Amino acid sequence: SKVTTVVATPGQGPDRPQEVSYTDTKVIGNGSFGVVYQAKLCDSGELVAIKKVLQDKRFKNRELQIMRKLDHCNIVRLRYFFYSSVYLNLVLDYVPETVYRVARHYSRAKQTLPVIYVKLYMYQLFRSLAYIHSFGICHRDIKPQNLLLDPDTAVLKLCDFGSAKQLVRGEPNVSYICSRYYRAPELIFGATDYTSSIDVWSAGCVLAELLLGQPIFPGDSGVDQLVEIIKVLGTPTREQIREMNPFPQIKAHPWTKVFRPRTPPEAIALCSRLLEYTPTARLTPLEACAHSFFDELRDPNVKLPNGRDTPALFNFTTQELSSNPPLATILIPPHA
Ligand SMILES: Nc1nccc(-c2cc3c([nH]2)[C@@H](CCF)CNC3=O)n1
Repeated sequence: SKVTTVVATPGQGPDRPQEVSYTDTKVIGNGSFGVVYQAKLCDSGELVAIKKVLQDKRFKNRELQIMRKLDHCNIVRLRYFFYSSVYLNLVLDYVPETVYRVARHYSRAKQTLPVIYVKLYMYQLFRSLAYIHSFGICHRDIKPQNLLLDPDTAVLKLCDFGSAKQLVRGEPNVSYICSRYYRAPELIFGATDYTSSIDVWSAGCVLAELLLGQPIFPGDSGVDQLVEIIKVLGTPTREQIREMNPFPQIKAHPWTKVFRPRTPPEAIALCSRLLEYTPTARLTPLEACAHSFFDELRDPNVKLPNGRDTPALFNFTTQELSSNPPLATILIPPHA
């Protein structure tokens, strides 16, 4: 079995390369960005994913620089990085599943994911967003494929920071980020002055899709997407439009009627508050963690269906809570 030994730089703390050996390298992904390999570290037998991307000669890699700053239980960990022949290689913790793959399994068994998992996956996503947003970092590509899962522990890790950017007021940013189905209306309308609330919309779309078993705003064009949105939210008022920034006439489909009939009311209430036209009316991620849909996760007796304890849910930091420190009394329950 072929070993690769490289001199790699730890992702966090002090810039101090060490020699790293790995084996059992195989391709696991292959989109636009480049390649993802899986490999096994010789020293520890730990499995890693290596995201290999072509490195611009001019610039510093933005994805890399954002990942070196991030340290959160619901975000994939940058273990090391190195250069090879010129390519940047991101050595990441290996995570075996994704929300996309798990959802599609229930979907084709004509079944929906049990709500305990909807609760767990969505809360952990909202945590990861609370954390990056506190740095003014917007992910800009929230979608089921980017939500990795460990099915055994029910841990969710956000990944793919290839579109992520710090958003600064008064700076314009490209409106062509983010994947179809998950794109906030302001993005569809071509705003360049959007905020981090675009992630919130994208998160509301994942929530709705886990509840429905299929995407809620599908469409091969902007127009078709907008019609699906209008069909649920009703036509946007002129003030709502000006708020998204840059003309069919439908009344709102009552959110209870959108979903199958045994759908928990707090689940629907949470969607209606994420999927708002006006970007400033959307819940923040921290507010979303504190919503009553997630109350069962705050129950001292909650367990995973495999009989394990829930994963880490309450270890908030001052950084993570900073958008609204008083939510801590809701978020960290008596027993935690
Ligand atoms: N299995 C596993 N484990 C850790 C990280 C990854 C991973 C990183 C990235 C991907 N997978 C895919 C996810 C989007 F489709 C592509 N881009 C990434 O950054 N995959």
